Amino acid sequence: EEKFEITGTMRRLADQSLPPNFSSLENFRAYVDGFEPNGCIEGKLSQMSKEVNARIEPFLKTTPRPLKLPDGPPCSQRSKFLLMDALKLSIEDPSHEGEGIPLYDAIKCMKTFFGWKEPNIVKPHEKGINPNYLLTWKQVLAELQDIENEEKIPKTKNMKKTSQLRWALGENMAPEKVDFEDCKDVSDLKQDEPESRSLASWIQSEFNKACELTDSSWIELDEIGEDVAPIEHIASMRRNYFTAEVSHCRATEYIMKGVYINTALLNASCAAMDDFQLIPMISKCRTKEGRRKTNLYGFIIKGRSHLRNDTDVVNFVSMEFSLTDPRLEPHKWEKYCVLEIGNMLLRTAVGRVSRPMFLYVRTNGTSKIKMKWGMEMRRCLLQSLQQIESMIEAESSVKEKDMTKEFFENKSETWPIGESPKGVEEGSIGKVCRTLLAKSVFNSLYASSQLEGFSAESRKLLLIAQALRDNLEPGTFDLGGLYEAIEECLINDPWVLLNASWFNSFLAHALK
Amino acid sequence: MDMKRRIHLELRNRTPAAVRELVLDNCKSNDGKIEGLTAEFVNLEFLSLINVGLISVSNLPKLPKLKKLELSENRIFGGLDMLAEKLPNLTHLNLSGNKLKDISTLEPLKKLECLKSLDLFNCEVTNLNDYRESVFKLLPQLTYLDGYDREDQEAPDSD
Amino acid sequence: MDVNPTLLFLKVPVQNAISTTFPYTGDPPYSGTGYTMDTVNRTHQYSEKGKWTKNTETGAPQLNPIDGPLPEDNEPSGYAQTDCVLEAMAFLEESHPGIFENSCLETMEIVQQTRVDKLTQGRQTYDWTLNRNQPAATALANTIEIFRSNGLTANESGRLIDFLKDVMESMDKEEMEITTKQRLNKKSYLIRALTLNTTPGMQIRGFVYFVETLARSICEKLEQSGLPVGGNEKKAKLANVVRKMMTNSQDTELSFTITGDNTKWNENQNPRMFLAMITYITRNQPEWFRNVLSIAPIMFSNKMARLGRGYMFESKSMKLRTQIPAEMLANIDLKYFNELTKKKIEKIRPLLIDGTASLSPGMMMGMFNMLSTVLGVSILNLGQKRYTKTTYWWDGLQSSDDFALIVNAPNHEGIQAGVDRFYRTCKLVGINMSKKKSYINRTGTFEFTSFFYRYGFVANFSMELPSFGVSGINESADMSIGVTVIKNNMINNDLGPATAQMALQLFIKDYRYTYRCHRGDTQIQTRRSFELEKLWEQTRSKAGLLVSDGGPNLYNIRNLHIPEVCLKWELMDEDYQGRLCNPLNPFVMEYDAVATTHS
Amino acid sequence: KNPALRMKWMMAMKYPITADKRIIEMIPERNEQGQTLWSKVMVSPLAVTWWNRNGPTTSTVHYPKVYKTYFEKVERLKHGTFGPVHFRNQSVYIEVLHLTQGTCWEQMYTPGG
Repeated sequence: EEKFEITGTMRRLADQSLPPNFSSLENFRAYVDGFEPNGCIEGKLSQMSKEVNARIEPFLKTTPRPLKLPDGPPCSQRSKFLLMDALKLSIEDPSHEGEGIPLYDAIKCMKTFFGWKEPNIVKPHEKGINPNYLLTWKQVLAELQDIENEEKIPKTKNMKKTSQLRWALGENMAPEKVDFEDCKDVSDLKQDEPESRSLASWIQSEFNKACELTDSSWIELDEIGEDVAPIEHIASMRRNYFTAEVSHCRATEYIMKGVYINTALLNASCAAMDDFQLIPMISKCRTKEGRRKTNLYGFIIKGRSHLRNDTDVVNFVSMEFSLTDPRLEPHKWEKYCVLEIGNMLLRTAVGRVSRPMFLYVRTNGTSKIKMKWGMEMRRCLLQSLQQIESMIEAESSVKEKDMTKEFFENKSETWPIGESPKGVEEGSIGKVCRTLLAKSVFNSLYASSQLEGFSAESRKLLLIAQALRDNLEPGTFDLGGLYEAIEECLINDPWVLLNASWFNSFLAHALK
Repeated sequence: MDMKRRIHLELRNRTPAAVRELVLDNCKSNDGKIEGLTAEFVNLEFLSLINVGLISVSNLPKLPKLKKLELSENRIFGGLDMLAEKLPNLTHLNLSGNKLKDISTLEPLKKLECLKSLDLFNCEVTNLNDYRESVFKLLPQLTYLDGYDREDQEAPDSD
Repeated sequence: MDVNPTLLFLKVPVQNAISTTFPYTGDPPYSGTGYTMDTVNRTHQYSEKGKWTKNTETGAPQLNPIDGPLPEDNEPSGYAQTDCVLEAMAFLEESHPGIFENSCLETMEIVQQTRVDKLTQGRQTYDWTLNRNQPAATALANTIEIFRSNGLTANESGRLIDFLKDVMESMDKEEMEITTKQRLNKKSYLIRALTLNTTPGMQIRGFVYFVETLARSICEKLEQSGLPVGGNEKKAKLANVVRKMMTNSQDTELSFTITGDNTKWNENQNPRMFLAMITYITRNQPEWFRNVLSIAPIMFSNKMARLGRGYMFESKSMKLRTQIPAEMLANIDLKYFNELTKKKIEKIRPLLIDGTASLSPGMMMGMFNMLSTVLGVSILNLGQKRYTKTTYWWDGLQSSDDFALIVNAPNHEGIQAGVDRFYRTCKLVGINMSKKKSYINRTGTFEFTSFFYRYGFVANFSMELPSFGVSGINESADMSIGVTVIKNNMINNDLGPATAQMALQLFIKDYRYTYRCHRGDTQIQTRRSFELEKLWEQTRSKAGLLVSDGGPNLYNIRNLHIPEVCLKWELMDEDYQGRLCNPLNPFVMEYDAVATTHS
Repeated sequence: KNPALRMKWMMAMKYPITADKRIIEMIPERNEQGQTLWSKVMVSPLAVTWWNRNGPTTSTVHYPKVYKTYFEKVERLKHGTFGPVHFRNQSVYIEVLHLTQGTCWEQMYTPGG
């Protein structure tokens, strides 16, 4: 019907693509039109060298070596906020919820702690002039006093752009953009292998405290219509059990703290761009007796933030309270500078003891993608639930009965989550619900390309082990290459190295 | 200040039986071991060794009634079983800041039936999941761990 | 205790708790010109045998691997054999009589009825006028406008084929004028029309759509292909294939399975070989239909790669930073770079012309996903015990670069020989099985495109969780879009009802915070906290109130498809129904417009 | 662009909603507490509640008929009888698929009517 013709500049192009034996598209079209199979594949295979083969290497309980973790100085903290070292100054006073302006809550929180002492530096940063970290805290205290003195709370404070706050915020500008012709003849224009770091105990302890129950209810999910379908009843059973076992977990505290902090940062950066705005670090939790509460972990001083592209980075200075002395695990605190804020009297076995109260100050940076990813931490609760539900549904498909009650309504079930110096410890459902949630929250907090390249490559080495444990005679074409692919991801990430160390433990105990 | 000299200094010439409380905070341990403390302190109801640099408690003498002990901020790593035999009537023990790392090191305290309050702040043992539950189920006689009870309610101040 | 969630697999199998090995629920917050150079260098390294030419139009060197020396080692090879590809396609047609004739018949009905507007239904596309990426609609509009600036106007007919004719004519113009007034030579326009950016230009996208449409029909007709299908339907394929192999009676044969990954899949597929099979599929067809399809492989074989932006330099001694574009990399001193980038520059310099690398031999990612699946399916077809002439035989599934193979042989040596005759035949057509991402195990447990099969139970985890939240249109849309997404992923992505319920809660907790629809019972104080309260007081059936007006949330799993208004209608107050819609409103898959439809 | 964040920021401020000029007479400028329901025209969302709270009423039942399929779905769900669940090994039905069929369970459900 139509007339789509190939003419010069497209016939000439078409005459140079076809294989290297024809000199025109018409010749090749005619050759293909007159093609009948004549056992070409068999002849080519016979001619092909026998070195081109896929030899199946048997996979036996002895083959799997433990993964080789990197070597070097111990890793260090990377999170935006302190995870298990956080100290909360709480109010326990509602204001009808929601309406309360954050800065007033920060003032009230700071008023509940008597014992402030003149700040002193305990752990120098070692890579920036330690002064101007002390002065930032002094300045924040001064402006807090100024706000208190004035009759009316401004409801949005803006720090004075002093010298110390400028240096801390990274205003040590990067070299100005210039023209390559201007700097054609200079010393060098070199455009950097990442340093390799080994495991440290702290990352394993931080995940132990992220699996523990707290005394406060951190997640208050909204209503759902009444349940009238049996499937709705089963779904409500699973969801309610998971929520009850998870609502008090510290992983949920991390979720809510991150959500609040990232929301505050994003709103402040999109609202007040030119000046440095003081953003309190606040999170609201309901206690064990139904009384609201408002916890102040610390302060965030935002920097100049004009963000058009997502990747544009805003630099802020985060100052978090804590009671964890830095001299216990110094290698963990390599990016923070530590000040001695005060003395807090806490109950010991013998009377009450005065323990120092520290502040961890770090100049961090975050873009808009790292704010939106961080306001969605509440979707970590929606992933652990699906993990638990997938296990339940798999073990219910193996059988032909709803195993929701055999999972949750059974005190005898115990999964091997943990390892003490006595054997694999087993915890009931509820430490598995909170353990998968901790894993999801830490995947969100410590997200990196290394983790995404280790989870994918370490899943293949896991299904082969499962096949061996199911007596399916696993075989691998190249197992040395798979180990290399796994190990190229273990470089310096504290989270990924831990997941590797977990893998070694599983292989040793699973195959033995 | 050495223990041998400082015990005499604290005594103020008072006889060992006449002292109810002896405080030896921030001392210089003799080779990391107690020295100068003997059984003559029969009535000693309060002994403190904060920031003493102690690394072993195997030199501790036998005291019949010592309800309060304060070993926090030392370098003790093990050998706690001695406390069970040398101090059969120990009630309040503080071990914050020591180098205890395994729950097994706390097993000997199970012998002490008078123990009711234990504190382990800044100890690496507190970095395990279910640390409170493990310690309580190991020492069922305890009621105030790290200053809090089993129900995470702060202890009254009368103790 | 020291919690260790990977030990969970000591009790539950790994195919049951596999969700724990997928880290993220969405796109992670991370991610240049250094990677493109490596891509082209590897593409030309895997095919450095026997022939280099010089294109007479663009004057760019081209490497022709096809019909090259046969591989003699296990490294990836792109020396596809034209004889073997044609033989494989011929056997594919033989085993499925009329597969290619029917596919062509059903594509001639789509090349004459495809509006040019279909080119706007896509993602970012390279724009040949501005020389930078622009959305599909903007790039198409710019191309049409510049074509109209010249004597090219057939695209006004409203048919994509006419736009293809216009671009074919434009390729002939001695000089092309663009105003926003610069005119480009013939060579320059070809280089700018046969260029792939860091994505192909608007000229190519017209033909590639038609080629993909033809491949889609073949893939649908192929039982072994599992690319076009998705979700639950794909779960019916995996088991199905395992049902074909294992099922047997009084059988001494043993069956093994291969979870497979194809290494450097895109860098070894060659457009010259794709032309060899588009020429076989389109046989005894109208010469106009064969011409339109071949143009996409013809351009792809001469494509050129744009080397992103470039490298950024900085010197601390004088504290100055600069950014040299990639166009000048052709003639730049190597003193400034480091050893690895220096080697990359040395290896890439001969190829590049006009600031773009001539990437002839390979194919960039994502362009021929479906057609590339026909080749793999053709190879999988060659194992039937009728084209094998031996005791062993194989069958399986393939989608793009991920395949699953099953081999049934009397002995272990029979299996090992069946695997070899598939790996080698794959090497003949340029398909390279990845030996560092594959494993073998007895049938009954394997993986395919993140669908994990274990003893007849298939777990689907290919797709990540969506974003359950306010879309951002208006009150009556978000509440009909979030609760529609939840339902859709419940039916498509198979997310368990417990997660659907908790997804409906994390959404309503967002719809109730952005719009300040915090309900009348709660004591939440805001700007809107006043009116809502009294709307609560003067109503009897409080269930009738919409969530937008502080009413109760009545959605559960059972009624996630019904719109909110029609759900609550039967229990709304007539005094409130009248006010709710009242067509004379000052304000006005979402529908059922009401007063809560602002803009 | 991130439409969700834009909606949040826009609902934060006053008078985000666009409106016709009819609102001048239809809705007052204030309420009992004296909060600006609109401004010269830009309209605050608080006006939408006012119209639904105390505004021009109506007694029309034409909606049950303009949207016939949706009310039919509501009726079939309200008059539909459920059945026992069955966990097993791996046009109304098309729409209630999210109930009737699952990954490893089947919900025996009849829509009725």
